[PDB]
Amino acid sequence: FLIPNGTFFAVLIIFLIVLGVISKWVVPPISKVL
Amino acid sequence: MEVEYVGEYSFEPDPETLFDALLPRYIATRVYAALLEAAASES
Amino acid sequence: IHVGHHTLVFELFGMTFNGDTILATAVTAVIVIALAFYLRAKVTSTGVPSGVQLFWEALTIQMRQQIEGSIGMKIAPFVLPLSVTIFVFILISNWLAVLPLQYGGGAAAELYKAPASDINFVLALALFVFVCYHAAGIWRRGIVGHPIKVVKGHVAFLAPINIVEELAKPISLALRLFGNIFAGGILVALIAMFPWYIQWFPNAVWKTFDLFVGLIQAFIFSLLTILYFSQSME
Amino acid sequence: PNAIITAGALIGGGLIMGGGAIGAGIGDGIAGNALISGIARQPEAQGRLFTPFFITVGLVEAAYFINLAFMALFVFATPGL
Amino acid sequence: PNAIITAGALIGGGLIMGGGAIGAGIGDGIAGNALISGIARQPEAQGRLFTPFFITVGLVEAAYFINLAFMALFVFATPGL
Amino acid sequence: PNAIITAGALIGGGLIMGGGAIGAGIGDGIAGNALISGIARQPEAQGRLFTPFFITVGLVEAAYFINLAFMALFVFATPGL
Amino acid sequence: PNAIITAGALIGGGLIMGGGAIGAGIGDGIAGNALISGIARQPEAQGRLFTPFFITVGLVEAAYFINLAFMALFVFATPGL
Amino acid sequence: PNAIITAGALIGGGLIMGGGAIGAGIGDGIAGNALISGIARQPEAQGRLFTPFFITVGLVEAAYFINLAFMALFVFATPGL
Amino acid sequence: PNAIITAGALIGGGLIMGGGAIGAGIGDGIAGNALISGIARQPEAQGRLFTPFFITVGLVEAAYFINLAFMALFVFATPGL
Amino acid sequence: PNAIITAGALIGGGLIMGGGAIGAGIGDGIAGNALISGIARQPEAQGRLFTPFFITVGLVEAAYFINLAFMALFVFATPGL
Amino acid sequence: PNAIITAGALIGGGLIMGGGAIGAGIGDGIAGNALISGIARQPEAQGRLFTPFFITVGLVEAAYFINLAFMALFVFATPGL
Amino acid sequence: PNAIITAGALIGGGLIMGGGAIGAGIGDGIAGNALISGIARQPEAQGRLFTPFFITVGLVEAAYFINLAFMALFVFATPGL
Amino acid sequence: DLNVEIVAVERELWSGPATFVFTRTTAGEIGILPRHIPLVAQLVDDAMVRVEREGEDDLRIAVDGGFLSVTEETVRILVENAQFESEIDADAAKEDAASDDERTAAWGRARLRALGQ
Amino acid sequence: MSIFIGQLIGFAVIAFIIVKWVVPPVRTLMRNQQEAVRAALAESAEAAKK
Ligand SMILES: COc1cc([C@](O)(CCN(C)C)[C@@H](c2cc3cc(Br)ccc3nc2OC)c2cc(OC)nc(OC)c2OC)cc(OC)n1
Ligand SMILES: COc1cc([C@](O)(CCN(C)C)[C@@H](c2cc3cc(Br)ccc3nc2OC)c2cc(OC)nc(OC)c2OC)cc(OC)n1
Ligand SMILES: COc1cc([C@](O)(CCN(C)C)[C@@H](c2cc3cc(Br)ccc3nc2OC)c2cc(OC)nc(OC)c2OC)cc(OC)n1
Ligand SMILES: COc1cc([C@](O)(CCN(C)C)[C@@H](c2cc3cc(Br)ccc3nc2OC)c2cc(OC)nc(OC)c2OC)cc(OC)n1
Ligand SMILES: COc1cc([C@](O)(CCN(C)C)[C@@H](c2cc3cc(Br)ccc3nc2OC)c2cc(OC)nc(OC)c2OC)cc(OC)n1
Ligand SMILES: COc1cc([C@](O)(CCN(C)C)[C@@H](c2cc3cc(Br)ccc3nc2OC)c2cc(OC)nc(OC)c2OC)cc(OC)n1
Ligand SMILES: COc1cc([C@](O)(CCN(C)C)[C@@H](c2cc3cc(Br)ccc3nc2OC)c2cc(OC)nc(OC)c2OC)cc(OC)n1
Repeated sequence: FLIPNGTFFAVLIIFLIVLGVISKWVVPPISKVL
Repeated sequence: MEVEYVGEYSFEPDPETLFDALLPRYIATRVYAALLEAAASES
Repeated sequence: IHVGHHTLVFELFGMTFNGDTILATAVTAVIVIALAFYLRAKVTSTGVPSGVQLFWEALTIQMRQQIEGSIGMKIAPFVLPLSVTIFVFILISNWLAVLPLQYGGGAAAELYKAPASDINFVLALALFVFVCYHAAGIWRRGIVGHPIKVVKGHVAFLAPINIVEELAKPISLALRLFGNIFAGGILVALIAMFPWYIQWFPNAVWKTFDLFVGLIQAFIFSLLTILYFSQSME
Repeated sequence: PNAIITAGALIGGGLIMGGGAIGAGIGDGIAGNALISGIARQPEAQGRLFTPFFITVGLVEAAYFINLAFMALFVFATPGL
Repeated sequence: PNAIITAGALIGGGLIMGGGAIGAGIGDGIAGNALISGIARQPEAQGRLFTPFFITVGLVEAAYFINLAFMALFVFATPGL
Repeated sequence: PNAIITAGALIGGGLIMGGGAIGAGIGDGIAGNALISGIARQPEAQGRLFTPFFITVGLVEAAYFINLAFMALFVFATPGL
Repeated sequence: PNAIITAGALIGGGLIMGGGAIGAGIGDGIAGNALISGIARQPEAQGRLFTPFFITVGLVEAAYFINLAFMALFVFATPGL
Repeated sequence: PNAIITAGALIGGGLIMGGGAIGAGIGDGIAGNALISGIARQPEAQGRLFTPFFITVGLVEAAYFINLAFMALFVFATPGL
Repeated sequence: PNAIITAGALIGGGLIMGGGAIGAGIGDGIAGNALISGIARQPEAQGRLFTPFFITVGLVEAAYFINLAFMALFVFATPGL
Repeated sequence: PNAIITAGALIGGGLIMGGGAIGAGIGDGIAGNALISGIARQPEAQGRLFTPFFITVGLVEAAYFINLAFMALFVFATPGL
Repeated sequence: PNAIITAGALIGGGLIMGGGAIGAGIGDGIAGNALISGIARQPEAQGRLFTPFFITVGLVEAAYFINLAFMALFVFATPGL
Repeated sequence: PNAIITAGALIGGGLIMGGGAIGAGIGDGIAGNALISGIARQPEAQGRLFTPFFITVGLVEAAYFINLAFMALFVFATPGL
Repeated sequence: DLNVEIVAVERELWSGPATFVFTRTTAGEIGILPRHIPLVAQLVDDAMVRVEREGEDDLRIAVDGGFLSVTEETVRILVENAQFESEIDADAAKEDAASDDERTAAWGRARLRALGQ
Repeated sequence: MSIFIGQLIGFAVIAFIIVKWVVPPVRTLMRNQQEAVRAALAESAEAAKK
């Protein structure tokens, strides 16, 4: 169960999406509120 | 004050806080000496 | 206790994917995206901030303070989004496990298993952070300069130790997150072996404290990401 | 033959968790002792002490949870069997 | 075969609980030493000292709990049985 | 068969008591060290210094008791016997 | 036969005494460290400090005796015999 | 015969990982206790204290993972198998 | 049958003295640390520091002695042999 | 015959590295605690404090190395095979 | 039969030496830490400090020696053979 | 017979070196902690502090050395074999 | 024996040798007896000093803002204001202790402690 | 079935605990913060008017 799997990429991709959204939807808005 | 260096202990609770708490006392005692000496000169 | 056996497993592009872990990661991603969108719609500079605005503001302020105190924000503007997204992702992933999404087969099955309980999720996050701050170090030092500083570290004659510590940065950063959540997945399973009339007590206390444990793990993972960035950039 | 390997794996996993628990408990106690002493000396320092604290804890917990993970490998997916 | 695995599981659970007791007891002692010293130094900080304390106690007692769970796995639900 | 299980259970209970005794003794010693130092530094603190103490001891005595219980299960009610 | 049970009981009781000795020695040494430091920093408080001291030494030396009560149970009675 | 080899290798790897966990956790706790105390006394020293700290932890972690690197060699390679 | 019990008794006595020596050494070191530090800080109180010292050592050396005695009982008068 | 010999060698090497890991980790943590405390109390002293530090870590990490070496002798060149 | 007793005696003597070494090293380190600190803060006091120190090291090196004796009794004059 | 004695000797030597490494590492860490603290507090003490330190280290490493020797005796000149 | 000198800012209050001295430093109580290591310590705002005079009875002194110093030749107690135990007025000290001002309340409670209330 | 009922009782306990002891402090922090920011914007507006 410690051996990685394809889900690795399937997770990374998803994380990147969040990293993108928070990079602009929350980075921008939050910085603006600040 | 100028820090004077000349050629040639334990502390509670540390040296830095004690030094900070003592310097005002040094100022007070030197002002007290000044006032006493001014009273003597006045007399 | 039947450790492992990821459900919804499928195969694509000639490689296997744990369907349940992907589903949990997608659920966490959509929760985080909903929070981000609700902030974006209701982000007010002049008005009274909403609940999500306060949450995002506090998280961003904490991460920005960490960056300021470790490596200047001018040098590391790109690490604040990384820290914030990491923190929210892990926090939501861990906290969504607190919901009663488990049932009995006759072994105990769980509709939503925390994605960090899977090695792929934590390894992906750790390796992404690893590549990210190593690339940041390369950018701020150079392709050849950065490896030399990494090997040398702060003490040259400890060169091998550094080379281990460096490789220890991702591994620990992954496994520290893995075992903490993986372990939980077992306890809830173990506590499931109890009958319903006494199962609620150990389960209740364990998950009540697991809320704080997951919060602390997300905070630690983000904090160590920021610290590794500050180390590798200068 | 599998019984002996299983018993050895159980003993090894017990050793792993015993060492991990000793290290986690004692290191966390020491770090929290530093935290409590700092908050006693400077009660206004609490906010700034959670960063170096959870860093320390973050290190200590690793030595535990890594070990925990490997015990599972010892116990549920015994390397030899 | 079952006897060997059960004996190994008992020894492993004994190791788990011994390590957990050592870690929890010593970490609790260290954290409470910090708490007692702070409340001696700053009685008015008593309440302010109970936040970093229960967090530290929360960190060690979590580990202990996990240990107590895994022993219950070794002893009553021997995984390799 | 039962002989092997009983021997393993006895070894496990011995380990449980060893760890519980180490943790209890050392944690109680540390907490008592804090208490004695606090009372030495100032007498009037004694009354308050016993609240954090009995808390810490309560955490350190609980663990021992838990171990004290589980050996009673290991030897008198050996699971898997 | 029960010879294996007797050997396991002897090993378990040896573990009990080893852990009890470690815990008692270290914990009461820590308590005595506190007592000696308090008397050195305030030689007039000796008798005072003997109240908390003998409390913690009461907790530290109790754990030993309890362990002493169980090793005797292990090797002389061997409950699982 | 390989069953005894695997059981011994598993017990040895468990000992390796338990010792590594104990050492790493306790040493990291001690170093982080120093770090937290120094930051509490002088917050501005934070960045100054992380240079030596991460050297010391850098050694401590290296004691852990190196041991881990050997545990793999015990369980996955099992020299003498 | 007596060989197994004898080996178990030897291992148990080894554990007994291992724990006794660990406790004795560490507790004596801690008490001596207290004594040396107090004599350095308050040399005139050297005599008053020996009553709380030999008491503490008297406890520690007791814990060792008892253990030693039982080790003899384990090796020369092996119960259940 | 060789199977038992090398299984015992594996357990002994595991003990060697467990002790080496515990000693190295805890000693390095203690020396690092000293170094961090010295740098925090005397910011300008850092360059000096690395000579006493690496001497300390020199003696500590030396022991570990020896243990590691001997494990190889235990593991890859086991005596008495 | 003699082989089993010899192996058990070797394990027990190894336990005795491990415990004696741990106790001696840690207690000597603690006493020497006291001595080094006292001589650092009181350069002219080292003479007086060597009186309690050698007393402490007397109680520490003594225990080790006793262990060193009995291990020989375990290894060369195995009581049970 | 020979195999059992050799395996027991290997385990005993592993215990010897594990305990010796624990003691050496932790004692060196504590002695070097005192040395580093003294040198940080007292620069000119650096020359005077290396005499007590070398004594303390001398008492610590000696124990390690002794253990090492006996471990060799266990594994290269296994008594009773 | 110890050469104990209590030096108020305005005058040298008392300079009698004694066998033992005791007072509450900011870090807790402290007892000084011959050949103690050199020390400097701020006393708590309400500290009191016991001096165990060899011949006569004990000497209990209320001290305000004291600083204790230890050196191989002497034990100094530098003081802003001090009063021996015999001159303390219990009612006045009680009235002062009720004041909200930190300094006056501290002085009053120190006078009470020296008085042995 | 039984596992679900037991875990659901446990989750009810968790919800009660957080609502009674964890929710109040977090709500107080949010009200102090959000409410305080509202008050500050108000003050700024009044000052601009002044
Ligand atoms: C006789 O009393 C106990 C106490 C326990 C504890 O484990 C503490 C033991 N320790 C001090 C050595 C305890 C506990 C658990 C924690 C779990 C996490 Br995650 C984080 C912090 C914790 N802190 C804890 O105490 C501070 C605990 C466990 C539990 O399990 C169903 N139910 C509880 O009721 C709410 C409970 O609190 C009393 C267990 C037990 O069983 C043998 N008997
Ligand atoms: C000599 O007498 C004893 C005492 C005990 C204790 O365990 C303490 C031992 N220790 C000092 C090493 C003790 C105890 C239990 C605690 C449990 C929790 Br959770 C939290 C704090 C505790 N504090 C405790 O003492 C402060 C205890 C246990 C118990 O078990 C049925 N019944 C008790 O009667 C209420 C009891 O109190 C006397 C056990 C024992 O058994 C052989 N003999
Ligand atoms: C991949 O990194 C390492 C490092 C080591 C060390 O043992 C330290 C381990 N520790 C930090 C837990 C390390 C070492 C050895 C020392 C020997 C003496 Br005597 C005194 C001080 C020492 N300090 C040391 O580091 C502080 C070491 C070992 C070695 O082996 C041939 N070669 C070295 O030089 C090339 C070497 O130095 C870097 C071991 C190892 O094995 C897997 N991997
Ligand atoms: C080589 O010398 C020794 C010394 C011992 C001691 O145990 C000390 C062990 N330590 C150093 C770890 C020692 C001892 C015992 C005490 C018992 C109690 Br209760 C309280 C205090 C004690 N203090 C002790 O030393 C101060 C001892 C034991 C004993 O056994 C019949 N007879 C003694 O009288 C001659 C004796 O000396 C008073 C044992 C021993 O055995 C091989 N060889
Ligand atoms: C050298 O002689 C001894 C002494 C003991 C002690 O255990 C202390 C050992 N330790 C110092 C390592 C001791 C004891 C017991 C306590 C129990 C509780 Br609960 C709380 C505090 C205690 N404090 C204790 O001493 C401080 C003890 C036990 C006992 O049982 C048969 N009878 C006693 O009276 C005859 C007795 O002396 C009061 C045991 C023993 O074993 C052969 N030999
Ligand atoms: C660096 O590599 C080493 C070092 C050693 C030491 O043991 C120290 C190990 N430690 C630091 C963990 C070392 C030693 C022995 C001492 C004995 C007494 Br009694 C008192 C003090 C001692 N201090 C010692 O160093 C501080 C030693 C032993 C020895 O034996 C063959 N020959 C030596 O001369 C060359 C020697 O000095 C280098 C052993 C070894 O072998 C595998 N490899
Ligand atoms: C040459 O290196 C050594 C030293 C020892 C010691 O045990 C100290 C070990 N330490 C570091 C843990 C040492 C010793 C014994 C003491 C016994 C009592 Br009771 C009280 C105090 C003691 N203090 C001791 O040293 C201060 C010792 C024992 C001994 O036995 C035959 N012969 C010695 O004379 C050559 C001897 O040196 C005085 C053992 C050893 O084993 C081969 N090699």
